[PDB]
Amino acid sequence: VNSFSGYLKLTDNVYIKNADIVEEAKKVKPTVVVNAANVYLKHGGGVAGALNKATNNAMQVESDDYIATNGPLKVGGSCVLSGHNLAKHCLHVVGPNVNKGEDIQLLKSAYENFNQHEVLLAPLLSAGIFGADPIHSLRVCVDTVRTNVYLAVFDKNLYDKLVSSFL
Ligand SMILES: OC[C@H](CC1CC1)Nc1ncnc2[nH]ccc12
Ligand SMILES: [Cl-]
Repeated sequence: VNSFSGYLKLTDNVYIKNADIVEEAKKVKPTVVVNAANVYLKHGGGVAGALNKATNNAMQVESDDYIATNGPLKVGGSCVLSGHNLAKHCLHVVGPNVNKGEDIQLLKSAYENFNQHEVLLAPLLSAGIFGADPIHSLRVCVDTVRTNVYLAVFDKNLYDKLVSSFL
């Protein structure tokens, strides 16, 4: 039993809700919140900009030190950093950005990072400003993630389409 509330159950392990991931994280304080990161951990917009803003830029400060030490992530890769005031940990995961021409096949590799964590609050990877089809992202999530994932989402209209079209 966990403290996630109001989610629709899609499969044994995947749950979904129309919600603002910032507000969800602040309420639940999950062990792991997933950020929709880029390889430079530059948290400008979308989920990343919103999460970073909620940390008063502490996420960006920590991220800049991470990059200075380790260099950029790989598309499809991830790193674990602090969750600041939002969660114990933040798993920064880089899905392919279609608006940069990146290979959508890398979306499965991106979701594989979730399997290293028993429970996660997460957005749909590569959706929103990353330019992928969210119906596809949800399908890849369900077919790749085996741990317990709580998908937040932001767009109410999009949520209804994802539910009604789910196979
Ligand atoms: O595919 C991720 C999704 C995509 C379209 C809704 C823009 N973005 C978000 N999902 C959940 N919470 C969020 N908070 C801020 C942004 C955000
Ligand atoms: Cl977005």
